[PDB]
Amino acid sequence: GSHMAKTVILDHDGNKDDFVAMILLLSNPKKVNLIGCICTDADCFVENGFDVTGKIMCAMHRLIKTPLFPIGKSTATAVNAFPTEWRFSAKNLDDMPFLNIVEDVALWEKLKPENEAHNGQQLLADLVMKSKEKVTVCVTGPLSNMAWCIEKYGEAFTSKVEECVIMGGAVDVGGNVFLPTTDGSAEWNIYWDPPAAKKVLCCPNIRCVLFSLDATNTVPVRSVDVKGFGAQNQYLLSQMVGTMWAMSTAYYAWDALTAAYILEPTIATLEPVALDVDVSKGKSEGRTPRAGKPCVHVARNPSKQMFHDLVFASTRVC
Amino acid sequence: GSHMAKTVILDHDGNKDDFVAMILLLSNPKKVNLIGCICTDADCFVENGFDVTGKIMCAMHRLIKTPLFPIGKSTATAVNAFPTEWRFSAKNLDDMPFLNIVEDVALWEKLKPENEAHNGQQLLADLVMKSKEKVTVCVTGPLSNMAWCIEKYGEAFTSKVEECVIMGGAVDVGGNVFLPTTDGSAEWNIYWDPPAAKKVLCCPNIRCVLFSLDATNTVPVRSVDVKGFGAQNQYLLSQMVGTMWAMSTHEEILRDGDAYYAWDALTAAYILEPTIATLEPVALDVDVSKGKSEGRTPRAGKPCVHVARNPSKQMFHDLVFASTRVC
Ligand SMILES: OC[C@@H]1[C@@H](O)[C@@H](O)CN1Cc1csc2c(O)ncnc12
Ligand SMILES: OC[C@@H]1[C@@H](O)[C@@H](O)CN1Cc1csc2c(O)ncnc12
Ligand SMILES: [Ca+2]
Ligand SMILES: [Ca+2]
Ligand code: NI
Ligand code: NI
Ligand code: NI
Ligand code: NI
Ligand code: NI
Ligand code: NI
Ligand code: NI
Ligand code: NI
Ligand code: NI
Ligand code: NI
Ligand code: NI
Repeated sequence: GSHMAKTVILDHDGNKDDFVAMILLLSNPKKVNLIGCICTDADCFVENGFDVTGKIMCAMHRLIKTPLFPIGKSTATAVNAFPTEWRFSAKNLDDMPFLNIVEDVALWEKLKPENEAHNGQQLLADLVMKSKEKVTVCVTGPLSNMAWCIEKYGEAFTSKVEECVIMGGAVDVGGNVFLPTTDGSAEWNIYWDPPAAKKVLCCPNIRCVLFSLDATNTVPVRSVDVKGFGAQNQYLLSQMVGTMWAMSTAYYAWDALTAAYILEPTIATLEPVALDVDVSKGKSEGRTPRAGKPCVHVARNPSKQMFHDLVFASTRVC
Repeated sequence: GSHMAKTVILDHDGNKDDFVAMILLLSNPKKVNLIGCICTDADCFVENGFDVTGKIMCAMHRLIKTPLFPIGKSTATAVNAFPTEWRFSAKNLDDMPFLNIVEDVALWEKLKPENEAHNGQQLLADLVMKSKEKVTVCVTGPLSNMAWCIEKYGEAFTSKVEECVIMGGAVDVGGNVFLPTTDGSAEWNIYWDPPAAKKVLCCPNIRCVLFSLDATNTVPVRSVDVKGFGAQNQYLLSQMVGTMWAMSTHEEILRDGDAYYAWDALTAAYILEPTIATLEPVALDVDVSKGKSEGRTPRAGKPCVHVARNPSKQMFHDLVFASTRVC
């Protein structure tokens, strides 16, 4: 009732917050058994996302003996691509000193070829279907990999999912996709691939917990807080997350909060809502307005203090 | 004949490379006695640049007992302001973990108020004029502070300057100021204040060594190199420079060959190793017009500056990595 770690897969798109989320999960083996990561060419260049995912894995394995796990690059392609400016952040992280410690680089170069052979969508399907226990899939990128799995395998996949904890959408607040051709109502992870979002969010065979902008707007990354990691600079994870956050000091802790829920389910209350995902090519493309028969459990009023305490504790692990 | 240290002041504008330059100088006390820093509100927000300068000073002082020194915010104002996107980098650095170690933050808070009372221009004039030995001023921001000192004090100031080693200009290559109102021939530190550059660069009373884009184009900040700092991650100065560089390695790809270069770091490296580049005497005709060529430093004649040529990539590399193993 404690002593059994949730079995988890992180399905992410390699920006700074995706990696803070990965650190939260992987640094808490008591609560989380991370059996796999998928990386999608969305808010990153996938090769950089792949390398950074690899090196973080290796670093934690060295320091706290968390298991190694398979990592796969998804071949999903954008309906609507992220701005290039944003996508470079995983390149920067790849070059960071904390991600080039010689032992980690040596292990990753050894492990990289086997992982290079994986297809990400197929890996997500295989990890979930072979798992002994039901799996919690943490989706911090677009929903394309989940959608592919559901379409290809149906019940054989969805029956093995405990729940899907998703960062995406904006229900009662504005979105964050501000383009000449959009109205500002949509959120980027949905907008990257709306039909995939529509297939997963309102899939009747799966429990979705949704961290939409409604909740994530509540946890901006701010200097006053980020400065706190200096007191912890001896810990590699504090160097990692302090730097990720300092490069960002808004930028919100979007994906990190989503992973925090898996660690502490009381962090937010949940509201069942039926959503009508806009898959049109109009200016409201990607919107997730209230539709009815509930699609998702929307996170509400996340605890800033609980979040804060969890991030700072986790970054003292090593 | 080789065993002495040069007295140096760093006059900078607080972007990432300005701080690598500062680390190079301050980490080499055998070669350099850093007696002061000036920070200008150019390629940074000055309050951030001030704080980062402070915390780097304190960190070195803790680790290797380099002296503390006065720091002053210049009140110089732009003729042409820097893009805001670029000026945030010192805010990011101010929030980094390697610049919030509790002992360093405590010392800086104690030292800040005395330093806050300085005027940057006046401090530059005072440090140079009181110094026992002639001073090398390393200028890695705009030339506004040097210009002010020359104009206010003349030879009382300039007679005390050993030489002025400057990052700025583009002589035989294109510039880096790309605006709807400019032609691309100008470099940003000149462009920020062209009359100040014209006053200092062709001041007949001072030796200027110029690291213009000609030389700096040769040292782009590249992933394959920056990854090297990981082998040195136990050293705080490797964390610092590795991060500053790793925040910068994407620009070459994003901007189609227009890299983030080690501009100011190479300029400081010259002070540490004068053989890193050869020098060519050139007369320059600084364009102070309001046309699209504003800030250009074309060849004019009676030499203004000694322009750095063909810097040694390997020497630079070896100097950066050794300096970052100091602590
Ligand atoms: O919409 C939030 C999702 C989260 O999964 C983050 O990884 C960023 N991602 C896209 C995104 C929206 S604004 C924004 C930004 O400003 N910079 C980088 N990425 C983003
Ligand atoms: O012209 C080079 C001088 C050097 O002193 C650097 O500090 C940046 N600075 C301005 C500058 C030019 S391009 C560029 C850039 O791309 N990012 C930030 N700063 C700059
Ligand atoms: Ca993401
Ligand atoms: Ca500068
Ligand atoms: Ni138990
Ligand atoms: Ni092992
Ligand atoms: Ni495999
Ligand atoms: Ni459109
Ligand atoms: Ni705290
Ligand atoms: Ni000597
Ligand atoms: Ni002391
Ligand atoms: Ni004073
Ligand atoms: Ni603004
Ligand atoms: Ni190699
Ligand atoms: Ni391009």
